[PDB]
Amino acid sequence: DRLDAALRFQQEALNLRAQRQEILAANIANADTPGYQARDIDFASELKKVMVGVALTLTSSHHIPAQAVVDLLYRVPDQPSLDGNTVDMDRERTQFADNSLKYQMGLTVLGSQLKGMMNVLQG
Amino acid sequence: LNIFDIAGSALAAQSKRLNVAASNLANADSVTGPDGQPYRAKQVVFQVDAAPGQATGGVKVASVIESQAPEKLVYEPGNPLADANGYVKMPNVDVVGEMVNTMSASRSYQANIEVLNTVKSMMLKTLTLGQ
Amino acid sequence: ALLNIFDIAGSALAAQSKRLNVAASNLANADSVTGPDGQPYRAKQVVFQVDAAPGQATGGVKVASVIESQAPEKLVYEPGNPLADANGYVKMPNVDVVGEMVNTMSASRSYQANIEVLNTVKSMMLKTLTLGQ
Amino acid sequence: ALLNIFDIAGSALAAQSKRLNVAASNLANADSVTGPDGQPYRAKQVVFQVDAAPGQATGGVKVASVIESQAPEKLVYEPGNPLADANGYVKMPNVDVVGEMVNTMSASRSYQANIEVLNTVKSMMLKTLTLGQ
Amino acid sequence: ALLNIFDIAGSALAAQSKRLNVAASNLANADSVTGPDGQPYRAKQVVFQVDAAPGQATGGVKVASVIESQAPEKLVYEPGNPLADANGYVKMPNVDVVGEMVNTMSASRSYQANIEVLNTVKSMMLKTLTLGQ
Amino acid sequence: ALLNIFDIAGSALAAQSKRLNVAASNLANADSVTGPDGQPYRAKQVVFQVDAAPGQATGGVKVASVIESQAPEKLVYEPGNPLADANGYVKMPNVDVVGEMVNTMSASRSYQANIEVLNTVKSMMLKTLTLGQ
Amino acid sequence: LLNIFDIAGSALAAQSKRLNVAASNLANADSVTGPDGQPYRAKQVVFQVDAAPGQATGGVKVASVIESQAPEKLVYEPGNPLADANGYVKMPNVDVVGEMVNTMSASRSYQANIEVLNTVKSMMLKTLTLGQ
Amino acid sequence: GGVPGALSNQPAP
Amino acid sequence: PGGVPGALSNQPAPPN
Amino acid sequence: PGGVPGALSNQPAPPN
Amino acid sequence: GVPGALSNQPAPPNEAPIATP
Amino acid sequence: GVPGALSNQPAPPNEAPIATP
Amino acid sequence: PGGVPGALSNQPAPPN
Amino acid sequence: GVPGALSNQPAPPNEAPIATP
Amino acid sequence: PGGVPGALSNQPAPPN
Amino acid sequence: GVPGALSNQPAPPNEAPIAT
Amino acid sequence: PGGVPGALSNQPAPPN
Amino acid sequence: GVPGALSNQPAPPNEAPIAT
Amino acid sequence: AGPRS
Amino acid sequence: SSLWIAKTGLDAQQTNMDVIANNLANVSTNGFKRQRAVFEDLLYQTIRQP
Repeated sequence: DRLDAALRFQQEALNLRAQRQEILAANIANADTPGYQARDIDFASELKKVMVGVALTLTSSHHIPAQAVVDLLYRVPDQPSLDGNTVDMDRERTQFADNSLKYQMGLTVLGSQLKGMMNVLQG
Repeated sequence: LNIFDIAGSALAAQSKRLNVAASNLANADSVTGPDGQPYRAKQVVFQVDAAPGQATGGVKVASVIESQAPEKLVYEPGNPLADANGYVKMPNVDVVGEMVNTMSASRSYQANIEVLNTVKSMMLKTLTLGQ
Repeated sequence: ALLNIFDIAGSALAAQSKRLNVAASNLANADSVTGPDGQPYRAKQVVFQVDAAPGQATGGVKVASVIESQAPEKLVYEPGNPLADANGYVKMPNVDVVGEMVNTMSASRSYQANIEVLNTVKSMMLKTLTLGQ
Repeated sequence: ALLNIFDIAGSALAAQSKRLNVAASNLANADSVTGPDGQPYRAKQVVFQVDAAPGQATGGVKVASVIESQAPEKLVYEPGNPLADANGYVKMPNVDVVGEMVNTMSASRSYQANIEVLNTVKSMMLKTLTLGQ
Repeated sequence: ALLNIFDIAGSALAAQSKRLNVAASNLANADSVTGPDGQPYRAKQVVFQVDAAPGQATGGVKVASVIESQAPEKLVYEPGNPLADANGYVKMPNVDVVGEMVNTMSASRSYQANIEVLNTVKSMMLKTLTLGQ
Repeated sequence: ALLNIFDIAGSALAAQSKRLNVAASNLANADSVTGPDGQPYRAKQVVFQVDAAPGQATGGVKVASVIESQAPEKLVYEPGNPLADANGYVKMPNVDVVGEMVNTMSASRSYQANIEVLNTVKSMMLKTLTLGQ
Repeated sequence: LLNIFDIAGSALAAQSKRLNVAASNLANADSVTGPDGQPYRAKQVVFQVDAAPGQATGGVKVASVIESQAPEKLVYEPGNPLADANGYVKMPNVDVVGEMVNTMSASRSYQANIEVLNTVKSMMLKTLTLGQ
Repeated sequence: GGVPGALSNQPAP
Repeated sequence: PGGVPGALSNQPAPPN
Repeated sequence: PGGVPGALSNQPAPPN
Repeated sequence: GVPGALSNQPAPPNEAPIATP
Repeated sequence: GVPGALSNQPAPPNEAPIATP
Repeated sequence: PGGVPGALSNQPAPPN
Repeated sequence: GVPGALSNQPAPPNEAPIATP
Repeated sequence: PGGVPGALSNQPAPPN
Repeated sequence: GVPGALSNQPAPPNEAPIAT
Repeated sequence: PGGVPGALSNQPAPPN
Repeated sequence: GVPGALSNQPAPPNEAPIAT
Repeated sequence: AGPRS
Repeated sequence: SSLWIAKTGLDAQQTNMDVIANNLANVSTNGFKRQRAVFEDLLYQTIRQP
């Protein structure tokens, strides 16, 4: 559908921001686990990958339709801890706040696009 | 929505660690338990809780273990609890370590609280989308 | 990735954290006689550089490396120690106490100032997004 | 001519953002000692001018250039640090922390005021588009 | 006058403001030795009672009068004081400091509660006007 | 009448207020020697139960009664006290001051939590009122 | 322009002027000299009703800024160049508590006037949709 | 131009 | 008319 | 497989 | 390279021995 | 003169004399 | 119907 | 009745005796 | 069902 | 099961004895 | 002619 | 001129010297 | 039977 | 800022304290000359000329 193509980029950006938000909050929650590595995703590359499949064929009514079913990069440690935990509070707190801001911005842009498509139709 | 589970698990784990630290502080000078054995200091074990296969997730307290650190020996031969040499086993609680654990658990608790507040606000605002 | 103000203030927070860590490690090892091997502990220093950046006018703070101080190591006459030299002077670290407390206080106040800057900017950040809707 | 308010307030927002960024960069490097070229960090400040071409009555605001702040470099006596002077006078930036914090607050407030201007102007443009209907 | 709940909550606000003023006056003059007439400062107290004259049981709050306390005044021995009596005793206020502090805090809290009541009543009356569009 | 969560949170607020009042009474008279009839002041506690109605172990809290601690009263030695027994021992309250402080703090935080619950439910149902806009 | 708008704007200006005077006084609690060498005499604003064409009710205008007539404080520093023949240097009569309370009350009045102006603007916005 | 804005992406990426 | 607002007026003064 | 948090894992102990 | 960058490799374990091996 | 009401006559000017006369 | 609202009515007193 | 409910009669007067008769 | 909340039910007591 | 899961059977009562 | 905004132009400048 | 009024002539540049 | 369900 | 100014002050008094401790430790040494520490203020900063 052409409607999907217009809203594909913002929807994928919003979903990627939510996933990275979950990853950052997991990093915050597991700050005290000894031996836990701080993981993160490269937002731009994954957004390229998602923006850039074959539903199995259903011959009749009984035939069952096809059933549907990101890469994590390690953060470079800054300070060496003794328990092997590489999670840094300041870095991930700033990243968490930034991701929240960008999620809000994506919501704003997507809502503006939908509202414009709506006022085009209203009459 | 998984972030609520992650942060709630983090809050529960930090509460458990704080309770263990409080128990260690309370019985630093304790002599005996309900039986004749001394008070072995407690420590929680943190693990990464990922029920699905995506590597990471929240923190979970797998177990509460008694530190294998050696038991302090005090010379008290008149105590019925003393062994053949007249020594009594007193706990090996690290006072400074437990106070630092209390404060660090409190700070991590607040950080998770702030995360929950922020994401709750974002999830409330996403329902407004285009309306 | 990060917004420019976010990157600058977060780099400031990380740099102040590194300076505080160096000060704390020095204060812990104030009385250490031998290190991992047998050599005396040397007081560490952290050097702040300004992130050059394409803008240059605006840039945060980075830390190139943690250097080891070059000051006369304290000599204490203990000939019985295995680490005493021919003359018998064991080497104690050159960690000064007053300087490290002053460094801790200054790092804490810079950390809090950058935190306040981020807190101030945030409200404007969230209020920017209401311009379109 | 309500459309020109878009340009005026957008220029004002950009200029205030640049001023806030410069102030934050100065604040985050108050404790720096070295630059990318080895020179001490010099506190920098923006210059505000009326964004009016010759013959234009009143416009927004624009950042002409970024200039080094005029203040004596803060001399510190540390002739043990690898960076030093002939007499051991380490040069530290002349950042006045109170001034930078007040500048950040002022920039944030002016930014928010310009956002309000833009919001009410857009509301008026929509009305006007609903003139006869 | 003030509709209904408006009048009730306004009366409550005025009465609690008067009570807090009395408490502040008592706290300020806890150590006053004399007044303009040469008489000691006696602690003042307001009298609260309902005002439901047109055939009601509930009508709000009004301050009937301000009355001076009859608790015995504090006698201090000072024979050189011009205000001392035949035995050399000077009368000093019977203010209860802890009582006046608690009165200040309680008056502030109930004043705030009445503010919240009036604001809510306004909200509800504002929505009422949109009954059936 | 109060509906659901409003009833639950109101019951919780009332019972927490009762608990705090009992704690304040215990902490205030922790040193009282006699009551009005000559008997000692025995520490009071509240008894919490689950409203339940008949078939719902899912209700608020309700204070069934205020019990009086039957723990033995502290004994002090005062043969001159009229209230002393034949052995010269005067009974004194069995109040645990640390326990009363902790109970006051706990009633306070639980009171605040139930206030927050009530506010959230009120907002939720106010927004429910506009279902379908 | 609009009456209530004129009233609220004039009152905002007056309260801002009072706040600025109080802040300047608080800054100069310990000042010992000015440019000419005279002591800093504390400033206080004078409020007057702005109802020139509006009978007895109107906005508030700041008539003037006047030096307070409270006696100047005196400090015995005979080595100070500003000391007179008796050796007393004149220091300002700024009352710290009064200035702090003035700042707080001016802030509260400023906020009240802003809320009044907002409510009035909303009322006219709703008046603009009469009969529709 | 020479100065990037505060609300711009890391000029230093 | 009016006088100095705030601290100076709401302070007791000698009669004059 | 993270271990004990806090005090025990932040003390220098010989490996085993 | 820079502290806070992104790499595809986990950091080596953080061992701190008490004596030289 | 009930407080909070409206009266035709203006309120008398208040005075706070420090001594008696 | 009412009295002093505060300290002077919440303290025990001998009877009249 | 239960606390917080509605009754048909007023509550009895509240009095705190300093010393019982 | 329930009992005293807080102090009297959160201390070690002899069996009875 | 999991410390915070849902079961249909009530948790056994917990008692703290002075001595065993 | 504009100038430097904020701290520099709101602090008492040198005479010349 | 009354503050807040309109005049066709600009206000003079103001200065705050330290020493006369 | 334990905690059967 | 003032912090380092006062830190330099603290460092000078500690130096003086070390000098005094050295002098007092060598009371019984034969042929010892007492050490006396003198201090100097570093460069004055001129911000605005008179």
